[PDB]
Amino acid sequence: DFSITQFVRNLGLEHLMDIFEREQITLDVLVEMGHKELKEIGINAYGHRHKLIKGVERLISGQQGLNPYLTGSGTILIDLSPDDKEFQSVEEEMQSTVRGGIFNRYNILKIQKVCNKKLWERYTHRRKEVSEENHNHANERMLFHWSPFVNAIIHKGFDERHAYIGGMFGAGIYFAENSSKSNQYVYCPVHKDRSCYICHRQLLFCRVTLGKSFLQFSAMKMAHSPPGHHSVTGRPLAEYVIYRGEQAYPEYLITYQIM
Amino acid sequence: DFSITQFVRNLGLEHLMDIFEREQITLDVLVEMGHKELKEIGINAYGHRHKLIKGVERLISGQQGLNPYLTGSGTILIDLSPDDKEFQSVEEEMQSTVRGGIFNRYNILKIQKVCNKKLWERYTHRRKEVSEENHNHANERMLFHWSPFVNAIIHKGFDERHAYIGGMFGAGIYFAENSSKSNQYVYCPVHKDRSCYICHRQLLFCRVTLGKSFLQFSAMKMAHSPPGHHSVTGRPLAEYVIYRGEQAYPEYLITYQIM
Amino acid sequence: DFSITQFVRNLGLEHLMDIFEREQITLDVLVEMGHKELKEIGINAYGHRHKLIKGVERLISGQQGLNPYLTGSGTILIDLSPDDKEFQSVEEEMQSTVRGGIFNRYNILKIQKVCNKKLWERYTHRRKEVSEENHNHANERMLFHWSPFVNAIIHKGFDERHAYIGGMFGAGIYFAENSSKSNQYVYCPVHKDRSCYICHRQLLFCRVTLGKSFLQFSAMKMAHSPPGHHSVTGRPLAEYVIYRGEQAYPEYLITYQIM
Amino acid sequence: DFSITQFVRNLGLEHLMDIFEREQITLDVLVEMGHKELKEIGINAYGHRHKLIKGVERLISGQQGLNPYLTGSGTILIDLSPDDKEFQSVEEEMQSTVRGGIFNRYNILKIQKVCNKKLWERYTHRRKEVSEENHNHANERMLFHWSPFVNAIIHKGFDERHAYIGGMFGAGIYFAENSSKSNQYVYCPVHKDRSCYICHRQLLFCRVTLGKSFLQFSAMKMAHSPPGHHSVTGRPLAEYVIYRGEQAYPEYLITYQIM
Amino acid sequence: DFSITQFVRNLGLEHLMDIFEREQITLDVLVEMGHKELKEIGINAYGHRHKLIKGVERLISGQQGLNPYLTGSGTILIDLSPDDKEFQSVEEEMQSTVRGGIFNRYNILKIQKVCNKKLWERYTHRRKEVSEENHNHANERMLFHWSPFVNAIIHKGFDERHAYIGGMFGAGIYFAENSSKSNQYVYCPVHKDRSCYICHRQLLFCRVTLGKSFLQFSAMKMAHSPPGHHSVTGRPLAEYVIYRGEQAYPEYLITYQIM
Amino acid sequence: DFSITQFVRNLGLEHLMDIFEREQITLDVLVEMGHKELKEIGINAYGHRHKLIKGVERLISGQQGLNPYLTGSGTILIDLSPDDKEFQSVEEEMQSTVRGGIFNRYNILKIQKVCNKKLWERYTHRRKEVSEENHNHANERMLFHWSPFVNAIIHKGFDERHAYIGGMFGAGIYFAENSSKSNQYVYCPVHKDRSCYICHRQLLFCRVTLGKSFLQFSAMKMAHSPPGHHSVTGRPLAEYVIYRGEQAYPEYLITYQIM
Amino acid sequence: DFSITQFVRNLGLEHLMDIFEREQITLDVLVEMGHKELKEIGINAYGHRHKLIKGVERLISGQQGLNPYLTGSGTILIDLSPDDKEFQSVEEEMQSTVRGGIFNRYNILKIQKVCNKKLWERYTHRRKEVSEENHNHANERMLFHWSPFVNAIIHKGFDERHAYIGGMFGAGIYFAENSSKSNQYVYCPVHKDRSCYICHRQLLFCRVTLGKSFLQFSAMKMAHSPPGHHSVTGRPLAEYVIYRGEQAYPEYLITYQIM
Ligand SMILES: [Zn+2]
Ligand SMILES: [Zn+2]
Ligand SMILES: [Zn+2]
Ligand SMILES: [Zn+2]
Ligand SMILES: [Zn+2]
Ligand SMILES: [Zn+2]
Ligand SMILES: [Zn+2]
Repeated sequence: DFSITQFVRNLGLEHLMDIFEREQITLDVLVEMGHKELKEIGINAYGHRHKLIKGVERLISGQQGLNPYLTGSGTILIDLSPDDKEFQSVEEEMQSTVRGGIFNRYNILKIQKVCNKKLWERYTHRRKEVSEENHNHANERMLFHWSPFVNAIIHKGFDERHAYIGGMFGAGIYFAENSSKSNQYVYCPVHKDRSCYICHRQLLFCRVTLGKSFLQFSAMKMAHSPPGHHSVTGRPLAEYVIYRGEQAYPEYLITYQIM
Repeated sequence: DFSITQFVRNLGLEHLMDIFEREQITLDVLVEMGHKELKEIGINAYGHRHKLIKGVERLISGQQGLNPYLTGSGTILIDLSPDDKEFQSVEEEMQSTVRGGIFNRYNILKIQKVCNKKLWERYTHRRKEVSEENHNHANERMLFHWSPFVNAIIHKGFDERHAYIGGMFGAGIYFAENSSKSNQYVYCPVHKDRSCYICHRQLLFCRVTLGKSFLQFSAMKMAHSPPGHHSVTGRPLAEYVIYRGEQAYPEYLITYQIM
Repeated sequence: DFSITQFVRNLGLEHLMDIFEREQITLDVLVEMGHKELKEIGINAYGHRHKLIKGVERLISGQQGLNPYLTGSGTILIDLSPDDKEFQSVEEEMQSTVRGGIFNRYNILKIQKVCNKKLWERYTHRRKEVSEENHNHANERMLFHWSPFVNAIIHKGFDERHAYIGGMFGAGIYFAENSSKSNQYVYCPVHKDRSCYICHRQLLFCRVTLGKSFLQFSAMKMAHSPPGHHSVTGRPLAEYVIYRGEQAYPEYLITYQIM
Repeated sequence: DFSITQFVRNLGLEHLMDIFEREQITLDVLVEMGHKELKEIGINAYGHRHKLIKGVERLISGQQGLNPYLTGSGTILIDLSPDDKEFQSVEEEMQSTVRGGIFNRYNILKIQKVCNKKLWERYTHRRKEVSEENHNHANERMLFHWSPFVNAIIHKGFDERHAYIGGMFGAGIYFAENSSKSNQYVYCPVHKDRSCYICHRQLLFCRVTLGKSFLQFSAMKMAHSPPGHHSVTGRPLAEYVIYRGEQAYPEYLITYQIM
Repeated sequence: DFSITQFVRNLGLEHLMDIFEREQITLDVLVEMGHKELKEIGINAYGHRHKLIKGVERLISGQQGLNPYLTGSGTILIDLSPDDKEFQSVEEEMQSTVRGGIFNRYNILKIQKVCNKKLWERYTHRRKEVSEENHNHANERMLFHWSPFVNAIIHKGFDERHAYIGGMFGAGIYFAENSSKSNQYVYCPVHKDRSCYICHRQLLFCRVTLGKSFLQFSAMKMAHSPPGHHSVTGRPLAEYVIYRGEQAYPEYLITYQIM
Repeated sequence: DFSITQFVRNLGLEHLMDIFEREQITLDVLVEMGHKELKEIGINAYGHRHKLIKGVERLISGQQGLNPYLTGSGTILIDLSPDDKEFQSVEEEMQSTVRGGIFNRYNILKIQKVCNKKLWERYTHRRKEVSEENHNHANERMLFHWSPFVNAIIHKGFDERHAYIGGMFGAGIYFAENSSKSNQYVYCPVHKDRSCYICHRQLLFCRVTLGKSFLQFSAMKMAHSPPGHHSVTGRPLAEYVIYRGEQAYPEYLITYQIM
Repeated sequence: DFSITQFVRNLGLEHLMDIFEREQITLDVLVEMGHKELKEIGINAYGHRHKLIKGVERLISGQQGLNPYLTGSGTILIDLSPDDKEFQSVEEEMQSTVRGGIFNRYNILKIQKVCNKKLWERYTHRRKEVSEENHNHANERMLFHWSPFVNAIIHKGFDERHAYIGGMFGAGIYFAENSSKSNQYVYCPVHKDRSCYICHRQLLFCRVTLGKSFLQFSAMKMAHSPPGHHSVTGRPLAEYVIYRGEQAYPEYLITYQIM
């Protein structure tokens, strides 16, 4: 990194750059190193470590409005083995909750676990808000979901700006307690069959914060939630609608086939 | 205490007993003091602090099977002001969820928040177990409850040994989503009137972990949950049954009158 | 309070209750007192202060999921004197920005400054999110606003669930750069005159975070912001629309008359 | 004040309002009172003082971006007696520096000392900047000045936006070392006599930071100071020009007549 | 350093010079070292640490007019990865704002982030001034900028002394909302072609405080801002002019080619 | 020290001398230690600390006429780096202000900053006197100076007893606005050439308080300043004369060669 | 102490003896402690502190004729470093004032400063008396002195009962303006040589109050000072005589050798 070269040159310690080069220390690494970490890599003199730590302070906290802290954020898909207890529980939900296609079961090919730090922080913050409003009860449920935007949810999170405008209950994000109600939404690319039996179809088994849900029995077209409520529970097979993207987390990614 | 007198006498430091007497240091206090806390109260010599700390170690860790660490645990009822948002949320649930007596609403007198450390630890541990079993979803809901043992639940927690043996779905602990379904269970002490409009009734608004619930539509006399399931959801107004005492937490205590 | 009585009784220190009574120490106060504050009120024994602090820890942190910390949050309206520089600046904006009624100026009666803590925290958190998305630029402006919910905005903040459904650019919150464009939205209660010259009108001069705005030149019915954008800028006098309530803060409350 | 009424009502201490009313405590006064100041006015319970201090903190520091701290800023003109040493020194400068009218001396009526906190802070900050640039030397001199904006300078300070556009050395602020060079700029209101011997003329004896001055000998039209320099020194009787308003302070206000 | 040798010799502690030599303690380091920092490097005797701390006090605070505290001030250019969200946002602005050359897009080679402590401090101080004047509104926008003095801005900040005297709205610093409006100002060094497709052009994406802007529609030649205003917004593609260098901060440095 | 042994022996606390020996506490150190500083070094008993503090009081204040407080006074020369802004400013003055030898520029070897506490106190006290006399204007300027006594000014300050008795304007201390006028006064030690191009000639860049200066155009032989005036400004290249040593401070020490 | 045990036992507060024992509080310490000091050491009850303070009052003030207040009085010799300014001044006097042995200079070994409180109080009281007599002029000088009683003067002050009865001007105390006249009075112990060049001779450089001195030119045998005069000045090298011991103070103690 050339950032650390300029930093060290500005401090006047450009004779430490051989050490910083051989230890592959970058600025984003040097920010989080104290006296112990700096002495481990061979900065023995106290004066040099004092200078480096003060210079890091007068960059991180001295330019807070600049936010110079530009520090590996991404999604990690942790595949589950078919003999794992979590795999069996998710499969049990996926199958037993069946109630489109002419199927009676599914062929679970793989189940993966979505792990994103930033989306988890967003979800937990909104969960805390909803909890504080709803007498310390988030009313959290695990529901299925399909939308054309699946490869993008597991990377950028749910987005209400990509809403399902043409829906029964308005421009929200639609979750189904039954896996059938969610794979009815799918679509076929290659084989023109609607009920294709060789289709590699993907489903999300998300983690939804409902809070105070508005029990609705007819159809409406809400753009946002009704006042005082955080979600919509519509029975025209119940289906749940949220209007804030940060209020659901993509928990699992299920790949399966009609069978 | 006379315990600290024996302890200090055994260590041979019986000249520190004026310090320990004026600072009201007891054994259950001395156990949790290090070098810093012991120097704050005026044990300046390093040898004395070393002796005290070693003697505490050779009592807490040296007799781990004795469990000599006998250290105040109790319920603290925190009254919620009627202008607080949590009070209004619980009241909204209490009222709007109605669907015995010839009433249409309630006269909420006071809502208190139950705070017990030990019961919370039990509940959270069982919640972790149920979560691990149920693919990391506790399936936690807030449901009402009435029982003859109300002043005992808020002090010792729910007990399945005090089960509703003569119940529709067996010997469990019965929770209702509707407040009316729960105050139908009450009983009048002073008046003979069943619908006493001046009765001080108490209701629990608990926090119940259901896990994988068994959807049951008829009556049965289960002693424990059906295999593979953590609770029973019976719709003969839905009513929920748990067969483990540690799987619910008494959250709020509502005192009210029929109105 | 009776909560502190139970707490102190559980610790076994019920002889400190005269101190806690004459100094009007409650639980919400006792939570934030350390050794120093506890000795200031006359708890001289180290054992007693240790016991109180440990008992507070084993209630605040030991039951963190309970959130037992129930601690005066509300709106404080700070009247600005007409000789103040801020009053003159807001008045200059209000007047010079005019471009309904047959008026040319206003009769500014009073300008107040809305001061809420919780709403400010919400606004600043959303500002941080929008800034991180928009290359560290919130794109913040103050714009005028009128809505039937004015005495409710200054107390509970902007709410998109109270959206202007029948608006030009959809169900958002409409802000106008011109004071006239916003006082055209008003409505007379007592007089039948639309242009009542003796009407006490209220106008909000709010602080709005636009982020990356969508320049739209026609009318559409956005339920939420267009993908990738945080607001809508409409020029059918430009008018700005946000679709998230936490993305504006009610800054000033202006009371005026047509003149 | 009503702001303090709302504040105290929010804290729940509205029974202290009689104390706050008889002692005329406002919010801008309550902000700067600690435990001892609050006990001096009769708030004896520690809990109440703790509540007030925490509430003030959660308003001053908890809304720092709001800047709710709206706290007697103005100019105080302190008249100097003619027998004072400072009056004599300023008079000696005024007279001896003569070198329009056909006069030889002045009739000094009164000399006043301008005292403003805000303008002094501005001037000292710019002085620090100029000193740091110019090897810790501000190069500060006391020079005379006349402008149509004299009753405005002593209240709002010097302003380069009110520049002398039609000047010899550009759009700056022109100061002269000789008093005659500065009273040549005056204008006659009542009498038509340009050399009116009964005119109540006002002159400023300011305090100017010249920094690194650009020695010029011909006329030019600098919009701003030349690069690397903080002022212009022109000798076409030398006259000094500054292009920053915050780089001079109105020190004395001299009223006199031609004589 | 030889300064610390004289300092320690004057205090009479010249036997500590081997410690100060092996730890590379210089005066600028010793100034910021207290009791714990001085005991870390092995100054165990209390008398010596007392002497050193007192001598540093009687040098830093005892000669405040000298400002002897001469203490890594410089610019650090932090290169952004093309896959970072901030890079994509700045590139989106750069491209989408196009409306010289015969181009339709740009070829962004690299984007760097300018980080200077002193320039940030200046910018934030002037931002606070402008905010206090303009009813707590800096009116901050990010605009593009090209000037012959680009390699000097990122190191010394904007300077109105290097103004654009030959400009349409006077001698100010010209910023453009559109990137094309700002690269129309460029100039070709090596090729005679003005529209060279192989030229490395640098553009600044600055952070400009506008405050209260004077909407002007014709041309004029202000040297400084119109009275009561902090900037000029001139629409003859709108262009913005500031007359104070401290009122914009170079946020990004964009290197690109025409494509 | 042996003074502290006598002091502690007189107090009767000679059992604390091992502590005072290991911590190298001397009398000049013990004078400045209170209760907390005495407890930090292990004087735990209140009686002993009380005795020590009272004995120190009855030694410093009880013998004020003796002035027994004999406490690191000396000059600290702080070298300036050639890339520093202050170095460049002093160099710019030194070069640009030239107008003996046949040279045109100087070769600046090194610039040092003179830091003496006592001389600064003397200079600032006389500055305050001169300011009070001259209507709160010290009329401070930085001018060059050469004298045979250069290594003595930086250590003992300017002295009018070492006056230039054979001067044009009398027995004063002659400062020059131009560096050439000041280096004409030098003298050659090694080489016989008076214009030796390899001589390390030293110069002072002082900080003089001129106050109210007497403009003289001819020669005179003043022993002291003319009545009512604090200095003499002579133009027979203007040269400034002060007749009081404490009215200038040696700010920098410039070492250079003719080039 | 045992006095404090009796005192506290008489007050009836013998349960405070552990505090008074661990804090090493003695009677001479307890006399000077008020409410603040008594609370700092852990006497929290107001009754106990009131009793202690009243008992101390009824012992110090209630028995004033007893003078029970028997409270570190002694001489503290402070050695001066040979590089100190005061050392150099005293040495300059010591050497330059020469005008027995055949020497020309001295070899100053060490100079010490005598610091006694009681002797200083005596000397200053007599100085004030003599000042009041002699129109507010003590006529104080610093003169040399040798007497067989030097180690006794520095501890008990000058004494006219040890008068030089065999003197030229009577039974007074003889001081000399020249060090030579004072070291002619010496005597050799180890070597038989009166002019022993390796003899450690001690001389006093006192601080004598002469008041109104009687100029004498012949010898006489005054037992006391002549009427109306406070001292005798004799020029038979002038020598000064005082007849009251409290009218001089032994300031420095000079140890030297003939050289
Ligand atoms: Zn297919
Ligand atoms: Zn009843
Ligand atoms: Zn009306
Ligand atoms: Zn007139
Ligand atoms: Zn090219
Ligand atoms: Zn030479
Ligand atoms: Zn001998």
